[PDB]
Amino acid sequence: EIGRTTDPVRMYMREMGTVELLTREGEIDIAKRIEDGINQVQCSVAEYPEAITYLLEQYDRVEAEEARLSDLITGFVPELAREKFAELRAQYVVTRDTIATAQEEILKLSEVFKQFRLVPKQFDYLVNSMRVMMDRVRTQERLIMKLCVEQCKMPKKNFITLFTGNETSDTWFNAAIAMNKPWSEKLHDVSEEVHRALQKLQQIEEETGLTIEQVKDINRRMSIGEAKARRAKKEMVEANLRLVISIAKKYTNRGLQFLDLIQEGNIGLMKAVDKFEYRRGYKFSTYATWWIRQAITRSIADQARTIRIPVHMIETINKLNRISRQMLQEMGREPTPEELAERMLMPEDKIRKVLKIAKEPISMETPIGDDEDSHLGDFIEDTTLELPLDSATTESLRAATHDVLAGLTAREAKVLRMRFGIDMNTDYTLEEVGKQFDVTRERIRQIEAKALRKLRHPSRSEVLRSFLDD
Amino acid sequence: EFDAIKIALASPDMIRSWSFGEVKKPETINYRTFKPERDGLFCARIFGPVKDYECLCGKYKRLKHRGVICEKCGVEVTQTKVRRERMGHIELASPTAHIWFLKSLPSRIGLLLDMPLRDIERVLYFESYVVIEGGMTNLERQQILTEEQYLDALEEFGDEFDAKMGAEAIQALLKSMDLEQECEQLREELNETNSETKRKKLTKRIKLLEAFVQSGNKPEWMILTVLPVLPPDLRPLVPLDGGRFATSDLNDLYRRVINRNNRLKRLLDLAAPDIIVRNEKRMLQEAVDALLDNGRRGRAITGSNKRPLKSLADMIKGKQGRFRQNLLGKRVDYSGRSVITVGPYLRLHQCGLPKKMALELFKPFIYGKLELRGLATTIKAAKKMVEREEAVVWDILDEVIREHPVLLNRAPTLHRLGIQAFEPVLIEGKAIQLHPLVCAAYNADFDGDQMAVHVPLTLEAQLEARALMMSTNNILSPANGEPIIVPSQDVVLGLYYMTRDCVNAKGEGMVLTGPKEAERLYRSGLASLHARVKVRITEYEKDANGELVAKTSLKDTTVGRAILWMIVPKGLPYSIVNQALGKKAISKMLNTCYRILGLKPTVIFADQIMYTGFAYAARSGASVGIDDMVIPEKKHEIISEAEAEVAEIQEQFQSGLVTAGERYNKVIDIWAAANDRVSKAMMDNLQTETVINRDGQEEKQVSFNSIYMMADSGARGSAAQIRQLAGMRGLMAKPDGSIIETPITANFREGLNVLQYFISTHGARKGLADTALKTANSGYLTRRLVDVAQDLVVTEDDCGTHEGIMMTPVIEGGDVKEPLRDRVLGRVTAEDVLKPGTADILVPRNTLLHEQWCDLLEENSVDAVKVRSVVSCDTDFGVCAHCYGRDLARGHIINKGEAIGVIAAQSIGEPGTQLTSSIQVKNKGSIKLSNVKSVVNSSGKLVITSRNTELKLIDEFGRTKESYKVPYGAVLAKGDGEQVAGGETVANWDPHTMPVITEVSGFVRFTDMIDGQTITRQTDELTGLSSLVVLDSAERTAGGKDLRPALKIVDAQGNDVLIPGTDMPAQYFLPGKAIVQLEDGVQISSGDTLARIPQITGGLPRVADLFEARRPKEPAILAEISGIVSFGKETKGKRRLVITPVDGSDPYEEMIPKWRQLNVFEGERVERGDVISDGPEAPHDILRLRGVHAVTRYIVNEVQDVYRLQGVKINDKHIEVIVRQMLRKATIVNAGSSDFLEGEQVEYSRVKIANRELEANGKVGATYSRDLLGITKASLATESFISAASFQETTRVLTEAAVAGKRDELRGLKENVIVGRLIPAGTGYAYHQDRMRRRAA
Ligand SMILES: [Mg+2]
Ligand SMILES: [Zn+2]
Ligand SMILES: [Zn+2]
Repeated sequence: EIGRTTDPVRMYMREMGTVELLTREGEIDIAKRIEDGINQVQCSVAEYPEAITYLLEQYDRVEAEEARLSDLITGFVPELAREKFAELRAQYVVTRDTIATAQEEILKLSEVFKQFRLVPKQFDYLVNSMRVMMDRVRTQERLIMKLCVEQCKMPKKNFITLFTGNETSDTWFNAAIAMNKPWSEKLHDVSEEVHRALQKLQQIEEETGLTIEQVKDINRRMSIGEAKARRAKKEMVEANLRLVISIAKKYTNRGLQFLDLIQEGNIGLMKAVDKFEYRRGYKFSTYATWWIRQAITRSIADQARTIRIPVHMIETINKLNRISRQMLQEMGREPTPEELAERMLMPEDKIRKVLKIAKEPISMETPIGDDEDSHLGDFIEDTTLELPLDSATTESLRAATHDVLAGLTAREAKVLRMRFGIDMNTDYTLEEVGKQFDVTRERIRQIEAKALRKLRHPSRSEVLRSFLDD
Repeated sequence: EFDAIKIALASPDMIRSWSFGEVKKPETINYRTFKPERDGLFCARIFGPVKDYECLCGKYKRLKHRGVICEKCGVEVTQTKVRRERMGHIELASPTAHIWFLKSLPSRIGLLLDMPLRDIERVLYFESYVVIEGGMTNLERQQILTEEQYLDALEEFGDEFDAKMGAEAIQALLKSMDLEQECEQLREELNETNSETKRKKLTKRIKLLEAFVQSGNKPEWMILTVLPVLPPDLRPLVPLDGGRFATSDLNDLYRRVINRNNRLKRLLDLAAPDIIVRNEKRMLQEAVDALLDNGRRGRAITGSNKRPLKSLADMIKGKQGRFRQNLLGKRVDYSGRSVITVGPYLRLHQCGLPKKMALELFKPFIYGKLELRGLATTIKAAKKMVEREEAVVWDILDEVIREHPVLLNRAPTLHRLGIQAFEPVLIEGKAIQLHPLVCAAYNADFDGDQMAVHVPLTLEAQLEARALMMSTNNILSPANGEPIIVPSQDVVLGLYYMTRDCVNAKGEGMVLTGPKEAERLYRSGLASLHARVKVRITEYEKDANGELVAKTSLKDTTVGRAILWMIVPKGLPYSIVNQALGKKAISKMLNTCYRILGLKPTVIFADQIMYTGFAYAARSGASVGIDDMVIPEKKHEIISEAEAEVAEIQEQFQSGLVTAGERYNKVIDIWAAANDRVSKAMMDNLQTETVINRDGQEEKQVSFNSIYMMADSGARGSAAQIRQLAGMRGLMAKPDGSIIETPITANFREGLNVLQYFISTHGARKGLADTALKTANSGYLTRRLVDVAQDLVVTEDDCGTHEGIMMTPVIEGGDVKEPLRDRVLGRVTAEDVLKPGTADILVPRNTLLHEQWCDLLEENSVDAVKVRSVVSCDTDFGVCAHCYGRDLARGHIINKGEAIGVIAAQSIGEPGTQLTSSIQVKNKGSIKLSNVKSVVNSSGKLVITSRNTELKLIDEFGRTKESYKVPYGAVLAKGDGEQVAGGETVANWDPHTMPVITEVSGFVRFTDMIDGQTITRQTDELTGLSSLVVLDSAERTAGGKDLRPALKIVDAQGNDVLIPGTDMPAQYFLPGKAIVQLEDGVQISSGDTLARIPQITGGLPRVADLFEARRPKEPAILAEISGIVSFGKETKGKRRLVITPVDGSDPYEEMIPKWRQLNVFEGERVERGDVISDGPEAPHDILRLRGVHAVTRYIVNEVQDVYRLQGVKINDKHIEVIVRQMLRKATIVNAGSSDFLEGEQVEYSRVKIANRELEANGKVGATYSRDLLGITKASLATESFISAASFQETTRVLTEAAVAGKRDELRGLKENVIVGRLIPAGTGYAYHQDRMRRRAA
């Protein structure tokens, strides 16, 4: 039963039905697990001082007329906020000035930070800064192990014993070389790179202000918390796929595919899971339905037409259609667009424009009866082409104007050709022409006027006069 | 600018290099001012500007800023025509397989990866896992695991095990595959293993992989990563008149694809669950598959409302595709159409043309003439004058149309004569006049038919139309060498009335000094039109060497014939106008005058004949009246006798003496006899009904009836029509197919009743349906025949060959249906002819046999002349003129360059709508036998013991007049060379049971049979004869199956009887159901009976099957090689056919069915290609066993017989050309020294030239066997993929081409038409030769 089908709907239904829906107790348990993981991640990220440093820097930037208070803290768990930030700054400075009390004061600072409701973007910035620093530390560590374990070929267990804990000194530097083995004394050339890696680690440690093992502990603790939260969210999504499908059932004939609708519903369900709260006592379905229907409707308004229409205009069109239907049902027959202005609040032209908005375009390959098996696309002609009669008239006019310009004097022909875009890429202004010819602008104008008068004189340009078709 | 086209598959890098940008949004327009949106399907910055040299933002709107890109929007300032050739690309987020290479008829990817298509589709559907690089995990490189199995394997091992799913896994496997290692492994397997199916599969795999390696393609490129975007203009979004829009389905498909890709990217960014990611990947795969080819993989996606969407493959394919609807045929300018009329005053080389149509057509010519004459200063002034229609534009038109031909064409173009050229004559009206003589050629009438008009434009086209397509230049049919402009109805009637003597008339027996005074006496009213008079005439004869000799004498003729003698050209005898001059006589006279004088006298004589016939028909004024249908006075009596006989037969049936079937047969026979009697009586009464008396008692002559003359001049009507008009119309046919026992006894002159009318309606509707379907079938057949032989062009003059085809007259066992003159005229002789008596040398070898040579051969009574043919031509890529012979449309020989294949196909396909025991000698002759093993029996009759004996009747001229097949063991009265008389029985036999007589005498004894085991004891109830019926294998038991009844003739000494001339015993193993005539203990004699063993579609589906090479349903078994037969042991079957040669081995064996009768005996020696069974013969076996001559002779004979039965005359040159084209491919047996495979199928010309080169060098050639293919198979198997893709299976042809990386040289007619240049057939042959000679100089 693994195959014998082609439609992906059946396979999706099978994969979805392989799992079973939850109950209220399971929802409460999953919410509790999510809260526990979030609290663990919050503690792990508050236990670091660089979070407080970034908080103080952002607060200083806000106070320096460079940002706003809206994206600083998402409420509280505004003079009170200012005094709390001042207290946090004082706690941080006394923590930096109390380098055996540093650990306890860091714990107190972390508790006060957790007492503050920051912004998710700020929390993500703290998380990615932690990731950057731990990635630098682990890159240095892998360079350290590659420089002697994979280069000096020094023993595994010996490396583990003399490297677990120190990670800073020459315990892995001189021992791997001066241990009287035939393959040990051959990499004083890479000893320099070993020293450079040690200096890089020392600089990173000085910048961080803490050890390395505690950093690794925080990193893997928050990784475990994130994995637990992801597992719980995946369980919730797999449980509520059925509700997503049930909600998406009712929009299957609005220009969008059922699979697209259910995918948008899944996205909305994930968004709702990301913000669900179980302390209110309400069931998850009531909170998820709003998000799912909002996502489905937004997708329908966005990507269900060949020509995109804004959400507000789509809502206006829907409201107009609903009114019109209600008035038709109540009164008896189709009303007039002028009468809709009395019922609604419109200047009587917006309704006309909405009605004049073009519907979905007609298919090019639609047939018209038999018509010797011909479609609509066989009766559309290109309007951008120029007639051969027009091209021949243009060629004749060019020849005639060239012949007429040959008769005039050389200077007159040159100044004419310069004034008008004739036989050249572009025309030249009267001032540039005068400058090129070393002749004043007014004299150029007078010579042009004399030429025009001579051309207006009769017994010439008879074909030019004949070039008018009126 | 180019000479070849290369096709392959596109790499992602090349696709990116094609693209001018990336498309990221599906937005089309902004619904306000309809401006092109950014990064959309119609993005201006990607696909170029919208207007000419106009920026999108307006900053630059002049040609001065051409070539510079804007900074506000980025839109280059250039022409708007670059929007028609600019393409975009889309960066897919996940790999997507190509639907063509996956769902093509052969699964390219499946058989490349040695994986089943079902399994590959399973992996693609995200159903099961697949292992890649298993390593030391005890897992195969292509093993498929389910979800549970994959989880179990991951639990045990977390490393050294890689498993993926879908297009990514397929691409990884394709990349990891090693082509060279696969090739060497498959070659080693081919060398080691020995199996037919395995060898075939490995050979196909090795060929495909070697071609892939030779080509520059890569296996991983079959999975799409970046896909191209069609240019905007090819999928327009133009605003329709009324504020609406029109769009193509490609826009919606691209929109879908883009939206699903964006959703997949968003879900990947948001770390979506695995199930959702898989669902999105599946949606993307489905969207791409539906964009590429909708409806191929699953159900087709519906469009806007109801209809399904159209894809790129849909546009490429179909009858309405680009290849057929917009590239092979195209609408053209300078064309016009209207209704046609007669206009009898016209000449053969001119037609009538309305003034308005010619004024509308020759507008540029009029404009140029007006400009040149100085009447109009400007082209606009000339156009205004033409619109105003002044008095000078008509003169200008008369000047320009004086010598400018035109083209007239009818909408069905069945043959070459569907388009002709004429010389326009300006007339008043809106209807075209067409010459009556070309009406038969055009197959047009005057009941609302229409025709098209085409104006040649260039000088070369005008000269071609004048020199080749002119009506006077083609008077002979290309199909047969006969005239095609012969009069049909009115002229034939007029000439028949003119030349028809009478018994008594005015001025009988007057002596006339000339046709001039004969016409005087006619016009003056002093003599009748047709009276027997004496006229002095002078005739001229070309007996001299090109000179004419005049002789004068007195002849007995009529006034009409004397008057008609004026228009006869001065090259013909007077005897050709001294008859009734029907339609056949008129055609023969026209042909004789042509062949004797030339061309100009022929057309002049035809015009004069038509004028005279029209005039004299109008002068006679024959009519039709109700009294013309003469009812015989015996019809009622015959009807009464028939009714009495029917009543008597009914009473006899009621008495129980006869059965229902016999009663029906008797009734229908009586009715048919009555109908024949009535028809004969009415013929006799109508044919000589006119009786008069001249200067005496009485005399009888041919009847003067109007209908009789109409039916006897061949103009209209026939014997069937006359029978239906003046007599009963006979028996009808029920819808089931049988014949109603009650005929229609009323004719059309009397009143038919409702029952008979309702009965006739069935036949009328059947006829109408058959006519409706025949055209639809003939069109397809003609297209299939044209597309297979379109590349055949005469290219050489003499190939220097010595082979030929033996040509003999067709004899069916009676009167000859095809004289030897018809099958030999116009052909070149392959070998020098000898004298009939074999005494002197006759006409030389390389002569062209014209009418003089044919007359000489007839006079000398030559039996059979052999001639060359195109199937034996040695010319490579074409044929020579000598082998073809002569074009049977002009007097001279065939010219070089003519595309004979198109003419042959058209001639074959044109008449397709016309298609729906005792020997009794006829005439005295000498009995002749060929290949007869005869012997004298005990009764004196010449019994025959050979199955290949033909009875022939040779007269004293030495010509063959009869041909009969003599069954084996038939009684013959006469012998060889014995003179006989007509109507004498010479041969007798029993068709219901063939004899098992022996050629030797002696004793018959019973050995190796047991009563009940093999034979049964039965006593006849009536005759009482005691005979032993031999039971077959199924009737007998299993024990006696190995003991066949063996009867052997023994002499009086007990030894086996030796056949005279040999010593092999003659024992016969009787098969089942063999009744033995004589028992043991009774001496027999040679030629005595010993044992007895009991023993066509209409229309042209026979022609279709013959041209398609379809195998018969029950083919006749033939002998592979000559030798003795050694029956095989039943092996779950009837018998095993093993033929032992004289000295060679006998490994051959055949599976003979038990329900098929066999003819060969136990000790009968068979010959190569000899028949073993009875039934239809297979053309492939015929070819394989008797060369190409036998099979081409069989095909030609069959098609000629069908066409002759249908009444259509077609020359066999076309058939021969089609057979040659069908006999183009050939396979390889074994390669001597040139690289070739053991089963590869290549062109015959290639291996021929390779073998010639090897023989010229010091190497050894190879061996091949000719192959026979159908027309469609030959057309599909073509070196050029363009022609194959144009015909059928476009997707398959393109896939194979792409995969193989084939290079296409034009080298043809259809490819040059597709590309749009001169074809190398007509005037462009010399241009093509010059181009070839310039290239590679
Ligand atoms: Mg007609
Ligand atoms: Zn711009
Ligand atoms: Zn030849």
